[PDB]
Amino acid sequence: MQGEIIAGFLAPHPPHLVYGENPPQNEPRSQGGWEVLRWAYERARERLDAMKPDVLLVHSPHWITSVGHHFLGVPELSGKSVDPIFPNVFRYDFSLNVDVELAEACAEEGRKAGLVTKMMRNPKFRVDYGTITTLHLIRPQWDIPVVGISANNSPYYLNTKEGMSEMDVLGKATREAIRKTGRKAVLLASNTLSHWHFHEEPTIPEDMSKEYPATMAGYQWDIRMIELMRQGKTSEVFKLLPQFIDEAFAEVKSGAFTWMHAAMQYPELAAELFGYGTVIGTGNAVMEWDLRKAGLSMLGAADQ
Amino acid sequence: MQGEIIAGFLAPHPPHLVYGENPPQNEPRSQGGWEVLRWAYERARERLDAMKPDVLLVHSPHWITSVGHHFLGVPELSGKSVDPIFPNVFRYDFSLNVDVELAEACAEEGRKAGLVTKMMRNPKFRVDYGTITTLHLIRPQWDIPVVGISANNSPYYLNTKEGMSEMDVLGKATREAIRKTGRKAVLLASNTLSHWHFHEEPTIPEDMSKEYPATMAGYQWDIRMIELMRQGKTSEVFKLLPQFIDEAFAEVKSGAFTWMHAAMQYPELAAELFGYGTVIGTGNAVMEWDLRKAGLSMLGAA
Amino acid sequence: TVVSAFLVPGTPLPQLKPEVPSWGQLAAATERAGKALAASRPDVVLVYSTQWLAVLDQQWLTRPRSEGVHVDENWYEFGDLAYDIRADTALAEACVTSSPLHGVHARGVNYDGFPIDTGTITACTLMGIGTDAFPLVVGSNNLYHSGEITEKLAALAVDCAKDQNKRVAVVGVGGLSGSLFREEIDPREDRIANEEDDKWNRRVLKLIEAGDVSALREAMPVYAKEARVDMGFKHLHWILGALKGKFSGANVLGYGPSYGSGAAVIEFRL
Amino acid sequence: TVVSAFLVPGTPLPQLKPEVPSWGQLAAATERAGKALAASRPDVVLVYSTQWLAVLDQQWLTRPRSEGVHVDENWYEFGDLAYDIRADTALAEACVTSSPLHGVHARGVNYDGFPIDTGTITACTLMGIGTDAFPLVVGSNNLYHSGEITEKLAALAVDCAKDQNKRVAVVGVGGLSGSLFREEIDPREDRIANEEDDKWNRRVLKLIEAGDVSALREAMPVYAKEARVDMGFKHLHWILGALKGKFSGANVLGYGPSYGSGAAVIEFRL
Ligand SMILES: [Fe+2]
Ligand SMILES: [Fe+2]
Repeated sequence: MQGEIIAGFLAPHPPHLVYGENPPQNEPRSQGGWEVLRWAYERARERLDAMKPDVLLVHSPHWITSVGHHFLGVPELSGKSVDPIFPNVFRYDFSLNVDVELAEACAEEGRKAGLVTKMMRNPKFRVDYGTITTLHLIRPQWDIPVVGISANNSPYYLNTKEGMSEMDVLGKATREAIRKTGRKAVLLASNTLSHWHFHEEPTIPEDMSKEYPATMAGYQWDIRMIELMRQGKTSEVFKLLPQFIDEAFAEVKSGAFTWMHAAMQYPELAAELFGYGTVIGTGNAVMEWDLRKAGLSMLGAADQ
Repeated sequence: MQGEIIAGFLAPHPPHLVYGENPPQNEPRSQGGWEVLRWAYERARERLDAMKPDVLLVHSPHWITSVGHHFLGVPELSGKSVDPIFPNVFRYDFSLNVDVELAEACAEEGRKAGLVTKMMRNPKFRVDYGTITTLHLIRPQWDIPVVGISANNSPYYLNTKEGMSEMDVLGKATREAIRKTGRKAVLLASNTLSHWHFHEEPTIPEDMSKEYPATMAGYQWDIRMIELMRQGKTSEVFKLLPQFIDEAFAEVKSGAFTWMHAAMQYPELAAELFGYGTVIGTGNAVMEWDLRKAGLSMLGAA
Repeated sequence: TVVSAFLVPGTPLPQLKPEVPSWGQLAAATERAGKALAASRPDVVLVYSTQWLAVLDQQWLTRPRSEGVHVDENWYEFGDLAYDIRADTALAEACVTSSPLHGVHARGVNYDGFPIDTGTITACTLMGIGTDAFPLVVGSNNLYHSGEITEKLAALAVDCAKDQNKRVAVVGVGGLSGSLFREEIDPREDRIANEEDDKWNRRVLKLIEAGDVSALREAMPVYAKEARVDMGFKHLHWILGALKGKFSGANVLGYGPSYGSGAAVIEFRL
Repeated sequence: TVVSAFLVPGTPLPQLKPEVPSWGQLAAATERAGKALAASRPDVVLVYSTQWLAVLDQQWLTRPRSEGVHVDENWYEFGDLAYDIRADTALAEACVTSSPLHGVHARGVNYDGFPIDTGTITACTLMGIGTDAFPLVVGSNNLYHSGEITEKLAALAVDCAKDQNKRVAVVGVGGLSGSLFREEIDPREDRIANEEDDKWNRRVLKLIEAGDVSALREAMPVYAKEARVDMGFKHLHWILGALKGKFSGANVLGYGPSYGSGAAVIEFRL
């Protein structure tokens, strides 16, 4: 058997996208909304469905840990995830399965590589709204086992560079874990692009007439970075990533993006854009690096 | 020699998308802009690039005619197309070829089915910006010949109903001309959806922070209508087309959309959405009805 | 400073094919009106054409010299409309600036190849205006502007002109009743579409001759709706606003059909 | 209006594993503060926590009764945090209304399952607050609010209490030194990560004891940055804001480590 990183997705977690979809699991009801972005996810959704993966790995900015990088380590986790900032849009009943084996392999490779890693073993733990949103958005069936990874403090507590190298190591470690377990894994970087936003909530949130980029500069950064990924200039996007963060207030600072790409060995490969849109002025692209199609997915033979 | 409508596209004509591209034909230069809609067309562009059609037929709201339905009828037309309302975003040097034979065949079938039709024979005629913009947006190589069709007054001068009725007739008359000539034709409906708009120009037009839907209701109309098209409920969108026109001030009142679907025999077929976005508050979807994939493209014998 | 006022048609039919007796008479009437405008010795011609369309902000033509060949999108078979229109850049620009000072956002349009409308072009050709001797200040017909705003728009242009000490001739360019035939006719058989359009056209013209600003002012909205008047008769409001709602009377130098629509040439007695 | 003031730590380690002596000492100190809280017979507890984050408009807990089990996302291995917390809906709702009057857009948060933060839960459990006897008015830590605005928020909520004839106990929940350990440690050898953070902790604590409000003010921002103080020390700003900007002094009931960070229990003498 062989390990495989089938694909990396840039899969942002704006809860409004699930609000607009009106899934039965989500308590509040909407008139629709954020259709552009929701259509981008539809395109991502069937692109994943066709992949038939063993497991989805997700790195979420809304599980912030100080002591290294944590991994969901309990077979079953459930609960009602309420968004703390937009509880009027996201009150989501969830039930998921964790690929505990892969998570532990990830944690071990993490440890072997110089990172402090941690298994989340508490069964009453509520999986963060960020992870839940990204998962529903790309896989509303909840039928693929999952590996939730925390977003370690480092980029904010230390700085961007020291924090990003740790995400790099974590990525490499994640890759090594996939290949040793022999998983057919899909990577989900749950990051938003430019994160400048409206400080004021709209009377009716679905009112798309009140939805647009918060800044021109922010939007332009998003486009510069997206087209850059689309050209396949992976080297050049990461060369810009520090300034992109400083000036666009990019949520790629959290690290999911550097993690995903490190785990993908930074493939100088054209990304597929499913769509860009804004949520509260916040820039969000739903993007894919298709490694299987590009002949870069297979990792080598697994362990005994 | 079976004529076919390979595909019908909903291909709106907002100049800003050509402005955002910065092609060599358009004089003003932009910092980009409208990338979502420009990607929408990027999909439509390659989708048309795979088709190899003999001709593109466009129905433009911006060639308004009182006396019947007019067809471009001189082999070559060119000129500088300056958008009257947005001259600072659109100043396009164009040169096109007209499938005069299909144009004439269209006007004849139109004429035979009770419509008054005319051939535009004046070689110094400046083809409207709506036509030019749609054509660049979907085919910037300028290598497919075209049949430019005017939008007749009907739905404005008479009413929505009777106007769509003439537009319906024009459509089947067009299908009839394509199958008689044996052309492999792609249809382009140059229509915007909701056409409520901002009454002010942003200091810098490319500023996408100042770009968003004009009204909530219009946007909501736009989405609903595009979704029914995606769900193949074509009969349902047309049942709703009058209300959509009135409430969303939708540019499909001009007639292209009906012309197109009447030419496609109102296929109860799922349209592919390439993208939606707004230009100056205006709702714009770029969509395709792939008749060849559905096996509805071939128009019959002779 | 307003030394003369005129209403002329926007239709190119009289210029293009004047061999049609009816269209020919209209052409002569427009040519005569141009003789009357010239004798008034103006420094500028304040022009509004019903076919010059704006939808966002008010547009003023600010290009020093616009030339080219316009082909009407309806009447292309009848010929070409070459033009060489001079604008008074200083005055037009002043009208641009003053417009927001009167609650109407405006811009200048100075672009090579800008699509100057048929009305402006045919008025220039037939009247002999848009020359350097008779430069133009063209104000767009903003589809969102009412009669009200159209007058406010003419009045500020006259004031801007007054400000630059310029003798103004105001020209309102547009048709009357707009019931255009919806099939090809023999041009020689052209006539006003129906008798009701003719009665309205004649009634309001008689009201214009009399200088009865008031009776006209309330006749207009009903006339526009019932006779399908070209762009709500806003080319008239333009005259009215420029003269500041006051004129002695008028001399209708011509009246006739343009594919079923009405067209008239009016000389206003200030 | 205010009859009690307290600054309790927002870390759950003291409650979760109090067999660790440093953490146990902090647990007892918070429990003691809770006794002192009760002794003053307040009708409501004005709470602000550093972990209760908001980024748009300011949030006020308006749910009558919030109950459930919280698991800290960092300290899940040490146990679960069950909570049963009453809010004064009347007062909290009045704070939502008063906030825009004081230049801060605000909303209530009343939803079953809403994630009440660790600090509020641990303060509630240890202090015996959040009961129907000592209901809560929780104001959110808005990330965009400075110390100055936090004070405005507390003062505001104190005025609403006065309007409502209610005695108030203010609790600010948050830490001191912010230098958390980056690796797993043995709980019993947890200590303040820096000698520099410890000095800074003891320096400002001494200033709080003395009632040196003036010298406290000019120390807070240098301390907040140099000692990585939990959310810029705004939880103290909350206290100051509630007390209208003056207090007689303070009683430092407890001080210790929380995975390298500094935590302290302060009982203000008004
Ligand atoms: Fe986020
Ligand atoms: Fe349009």
